[PDB]
Amino acid sequence: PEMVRGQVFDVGPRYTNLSYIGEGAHGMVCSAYDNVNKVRVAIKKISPFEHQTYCQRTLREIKILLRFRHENIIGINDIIRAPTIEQMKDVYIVQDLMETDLYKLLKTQHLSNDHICYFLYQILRGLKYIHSANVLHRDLKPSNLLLNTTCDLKICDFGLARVADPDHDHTGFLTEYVATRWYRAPEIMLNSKGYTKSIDIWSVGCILAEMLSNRPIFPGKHYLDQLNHILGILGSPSQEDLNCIINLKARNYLLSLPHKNKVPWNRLFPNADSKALDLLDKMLTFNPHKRIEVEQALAHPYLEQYYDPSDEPIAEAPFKFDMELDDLPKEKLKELIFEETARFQPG
Repeated sequence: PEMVRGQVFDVGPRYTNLSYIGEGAHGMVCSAYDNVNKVRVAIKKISPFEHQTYCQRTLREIKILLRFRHENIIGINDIIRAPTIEQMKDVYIVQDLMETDLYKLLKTQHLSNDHICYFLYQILRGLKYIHSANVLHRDLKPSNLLLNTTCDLKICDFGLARVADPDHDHTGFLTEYVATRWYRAPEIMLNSKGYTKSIDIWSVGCILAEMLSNRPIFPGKHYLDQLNHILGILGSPSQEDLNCIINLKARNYLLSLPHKNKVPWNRLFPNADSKALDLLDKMLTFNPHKRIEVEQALAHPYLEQYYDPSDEPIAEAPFKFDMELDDLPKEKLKELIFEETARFQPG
């Protein structure tokens, strides 16, 4: 086995000339040369069986990544582990190398309107495929959007994904939520568990705002600050929107806030393409039932130079089941992960 600034990283014969890329807490990531395909690749090391939540989201992610096949979603080229479940300590995930991501790019680069259009298009083309599989990403954000040097875009990090379940969405006021605060739809904080497709659309809207200005549009510092950031720009909800909120705690909280006026988008983004602000508006709609869908966003005039429904594929095999992974002993998790990764074992 071989070293990379510390821990073991033995990725076996096939992958050589390692180079650290950063322990980004979803393992330790290194680049390497794939001697069968003769391209440099990316390798992510997982050690999940020492805590169960790490295991369930490793399992969910692998099953999703393996069933999905789409230009705008990162795939898995290979999975390296021990040949027996007794010996399986670490799991290595091999993917196409991607030189950067939109988070790193946004810190340093002004995006032209053409780049914003093209990035937005590829996010939605990939998200169309995801939703057609009845899957919600739930953690869309710039660092989860990888780019190569020709600005090809691929969605990654399905660790928080679930099968959609719009019928069992409702919950109380201020119920805890895992996904990154800045991209949470307003209804997460009010009445939603995030089991609805419109959760991802809000997130993409936030990414679009961030592409126009290089700064997060709603940088909430704590759970409830996130809601007050949204309301400060969108303004106080309408009575019609408030009447859709039946939980009294959520509704009376909104009712208690002083009246705020909308901030016009062309004030926030006086440089922006007006067609882009129109689609931003429909994406950042307070009411989840009025928020635009992924397919209508693709048909929006801002994307018409790219729109092509015959070149925007949908999944063959939808997940018709949420994976019943929460009530599983750690031994079942480990074995299901072993079994899911057998496809890459020699033999």
